[PDB]
Amino acid sequence: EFLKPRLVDIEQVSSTHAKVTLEPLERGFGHTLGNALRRILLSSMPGCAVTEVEIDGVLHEYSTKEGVQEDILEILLNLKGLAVRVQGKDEVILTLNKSGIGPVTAADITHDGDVEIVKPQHVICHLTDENASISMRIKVQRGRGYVPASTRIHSEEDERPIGRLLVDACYSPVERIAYNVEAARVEQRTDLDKLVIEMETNGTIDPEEAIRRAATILAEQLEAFVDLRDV
Amino acid sequence: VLKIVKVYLAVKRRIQPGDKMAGRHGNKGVISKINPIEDMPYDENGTPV
Amino acid sequence: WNFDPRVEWLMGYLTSHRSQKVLVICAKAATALQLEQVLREREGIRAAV
Repeated sequence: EFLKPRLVDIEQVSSTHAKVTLEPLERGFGHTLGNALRRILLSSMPGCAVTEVEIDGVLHEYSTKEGVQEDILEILLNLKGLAVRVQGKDEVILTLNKSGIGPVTAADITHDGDVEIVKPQHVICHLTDENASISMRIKVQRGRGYVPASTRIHSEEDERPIGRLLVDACYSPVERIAYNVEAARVEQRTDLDKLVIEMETNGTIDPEEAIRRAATILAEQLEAFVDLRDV
Repeated sequence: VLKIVKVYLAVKRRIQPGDKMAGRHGNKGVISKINPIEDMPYDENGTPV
Repeated sequence: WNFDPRVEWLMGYLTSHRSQKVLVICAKAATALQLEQVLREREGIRAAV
């Protein structure tokens, strides 16, 4: 004779902003679950992000192209923010090719099946010359957490092509997490609480899958606890 | 001297524990620890410091 | 060395079999130098002539 919380309505206000509700929470477990989920979400949500980039006419991050106004380094900085959803493969090669005057946005990426470009309006560059043309190949991987270039440099593994441009990998889609435990008047009970998780992401991980995976991870660690050897 | 060859290296230094950071008012400090986002304090709205 | 499909096949096989030493024979030394240059500047493959 106990209760247990069931996942209820998940309102989506915007593509990035989401509210998830959990109705039948026992007194006291509101904050426990709120915080556990906040921690797991902020720390461990797997996402995909660009790991390295190859642009044609550029030797290193610090050089500059004709007919663009951003520096190449700023192009990498723009790519770091690219929110992308990869479904099947672990490493995909996206291709960006644009010519002529105009802003090179994220929408211009060559449309592949398995990859979803969440924010096509995201700017990359501005051309400023009729005959100026930019071509690049952006390599996107799946991962968890935060891995900088400089740590992976120990494991270079034939980084030999000087055209290669390494980018720091922020393998995490979630930007912000807040939760509120508030009185959940259930028709036959006095003091019950509902947990409301409000989350802001770059628009790659869907709310339901994020929450499910986080609960999965926490449940797995609890599983680790259930058995105790004492041997 | 016959000839000279100069080579410029460029290095991206990220902030790490032990570096010195300061404000404009004379407050100083050494960055002591990099905390995960979740550990950092956050206001009701959820924005972390 | 940019459109010849043999070069792409060579790179693909090498980059897919990085843990194998491969003996690659070509006709003339000039083509060998061009091959070293292209494997280096487009796949970073270490190759002695």
